Amino acid sequence: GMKLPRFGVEEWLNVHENSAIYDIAGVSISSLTLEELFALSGTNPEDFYKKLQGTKLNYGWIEGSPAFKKSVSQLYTGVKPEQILQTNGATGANLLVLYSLIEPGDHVISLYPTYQQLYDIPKSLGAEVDLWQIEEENGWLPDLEKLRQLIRPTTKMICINNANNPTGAVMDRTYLEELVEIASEVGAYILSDEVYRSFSELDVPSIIEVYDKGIAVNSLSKTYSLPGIRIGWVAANHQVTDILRDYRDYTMICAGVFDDLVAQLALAHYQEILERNRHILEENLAILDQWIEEEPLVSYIRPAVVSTSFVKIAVDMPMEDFCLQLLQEHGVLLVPGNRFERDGYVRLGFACEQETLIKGLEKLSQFLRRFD
Amino acid sequence: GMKLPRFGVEEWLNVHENSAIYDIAGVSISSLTLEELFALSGTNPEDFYKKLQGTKLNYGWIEGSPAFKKSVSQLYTGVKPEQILQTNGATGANLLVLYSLIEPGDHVISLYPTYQQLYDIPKSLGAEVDLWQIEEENGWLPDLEKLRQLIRPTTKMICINNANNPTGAVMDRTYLEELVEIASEVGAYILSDEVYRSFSELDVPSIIEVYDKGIAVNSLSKTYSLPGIRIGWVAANHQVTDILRDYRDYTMICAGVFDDLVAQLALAHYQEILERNRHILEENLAILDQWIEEEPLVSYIRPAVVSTSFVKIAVDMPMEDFCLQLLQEHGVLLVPGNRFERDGYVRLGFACEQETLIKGLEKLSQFLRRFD
Repeated sequence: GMKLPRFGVEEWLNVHENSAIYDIAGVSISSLTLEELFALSGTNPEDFYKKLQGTKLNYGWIEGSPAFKKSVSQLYTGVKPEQILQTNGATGANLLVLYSLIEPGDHVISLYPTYQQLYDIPKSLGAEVDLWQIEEENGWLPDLEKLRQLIRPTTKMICINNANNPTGAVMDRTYLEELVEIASEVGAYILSDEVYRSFSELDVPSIIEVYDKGIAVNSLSKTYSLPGIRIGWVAANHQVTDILRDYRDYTMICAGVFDDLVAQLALAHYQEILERNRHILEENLAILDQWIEEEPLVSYIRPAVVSTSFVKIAVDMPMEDFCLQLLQEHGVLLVPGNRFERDGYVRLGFACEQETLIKGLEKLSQFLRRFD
Repeated sequence: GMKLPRFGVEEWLNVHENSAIYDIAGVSISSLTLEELFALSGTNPEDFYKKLQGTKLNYGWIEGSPAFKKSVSQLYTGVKPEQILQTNGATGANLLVLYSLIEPGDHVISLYPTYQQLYDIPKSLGAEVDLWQIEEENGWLPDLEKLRQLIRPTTKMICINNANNPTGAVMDRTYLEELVEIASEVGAYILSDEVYRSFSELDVPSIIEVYDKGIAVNSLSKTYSLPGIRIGWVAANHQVTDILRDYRDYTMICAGVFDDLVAQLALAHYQEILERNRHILEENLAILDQWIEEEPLVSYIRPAVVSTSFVKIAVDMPMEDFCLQLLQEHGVLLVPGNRFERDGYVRLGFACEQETLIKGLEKLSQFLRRFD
């Protein structure tokens, strides 16, 4: 539509996901079953079902359970449970933040390309949105000097995605502190969608650990392998949290009763999930790295050990056509770079089943021999 | 905020719900537990858990399961499964419709007062919104002659809530057909939030059964006693459905895996849920009716056997103050009428536990003896 464009990755997936033989387009980490979650957590399934079975499926915990709020707060330094609001995924959290806070005429600066919510939602609300461009020559980070040129006395909000979708690149503490010093000149909020926790050795604090006006969005979908419960949160200062609480009936009311119950269990054993997911990330990333070095037509900036990557394909044809042809001919699904307004690249999600990765890559290399 | 006001009922409930001794403010029907749903459906709990336990909690059925789409389609005449999109509640469905379709400058007419999404979302998107005023003198229905005065050659959408929140009043087929004839003059969509299925004997078709450009929003929350799974849908023509599919990543991505599984089960036994809920509605409404006739300071237009009512209190004080005092002094929670811009009334949800209704009413009558 006019002030709200179709969601580009979504439209691509809607059309092509059912045609995929080897799906390396998703950017999550191999999802958990309840069975696997019980096993890694040491939970007795029968006790869980007994509790569930007798719970009224009313609106439940409007803002998330006390255990949810406490466990989430504990993932951060210096954040109280009262600063946590449960949402339907990081999706619902980004929407709740932007819809609640952004007014017509507000100036907003968004990392770009990045997750499409972060720039198109504010545009749709009448914001004036400037794009803060990532630079492949600088590790896919945008230029803080350019940010100083874009910011205005009245800038309301800067949106970032850390680590970023599609690149997997991360701003570390030193970078974030400089970003914060710039935002602090004008009292701008910084909304940081943090679904991609780096498993690298970099020091990567949450925005809210470096800035009082940092608004952290996160979820159990990408780092914790539970997209199917649709549980995320916003972490913000008391003032922001108090504003947001009065707008959740426009978008969600609340998240689900069972969904929150599973979230409580997952968060109570988050370190076990991280350990599972570290192995998948490191082993699959090593496979991707080896392949990238072996294949002369592809190269990339290695992601900060998160489940998204953005691979540069040295072939002179639009990537949408390249990916359509690869799909038709070999059944391999990628997301082409033009869907992020950076053609010449494809988004490759590698933290899927290792077998599917290997075959996908093998078949991609087969396709690439057609262009030498 | 400026183009998006706080959600009025929400703010009231956020502040006061924890102070309630006798909560007669919710407008749902006594929620089900999974145990009760298994019992009324004749399901073996162990089979359900076995299926659930081994299901990957990935993104699952993006648009809802095939069983969900088919069972929902079957609630209507002349609607195919492909016309159904699952959402996170009716909340998510209303938002998805408005956010997808409404453009800045669009003219939209909304029933008023009604569910706040239906008029404030379009305003927030830059629509010009006219209010089509319900008339207590005419059974809380708005005047079709006035609609003919408000409509314009380019009117994009008319929003209704059938039955309406807070009044419980319903437009029957004869009324709807006349509404449709007016909308058809200009090709306006009619969005109808239909969470409140009347249990009356009136002929009340869905908007989509009387109009090709009718967009039906519904859910399992109000009629089917399952708010805690957060499952709703939109039913629309093929063209509208195709538009909406490309905007769900702004708001939800999808609803939950377990949530859809429970929805499949509930819809497969919807008639059993209706039978349960008919008894609760009729028995509690008879209690409310008797009380209204016995209490000389209260009167109302009896709702069309749905779980919301709007009671006129013949006391000369703002209802927000009246309800605050009733809450402080007797612990009875209502929603005051000023939260719907009709002071002099309170919204009373009567399809709660019958015991809580009776005590709430008893205590309300105690409070009312202070004003004779």
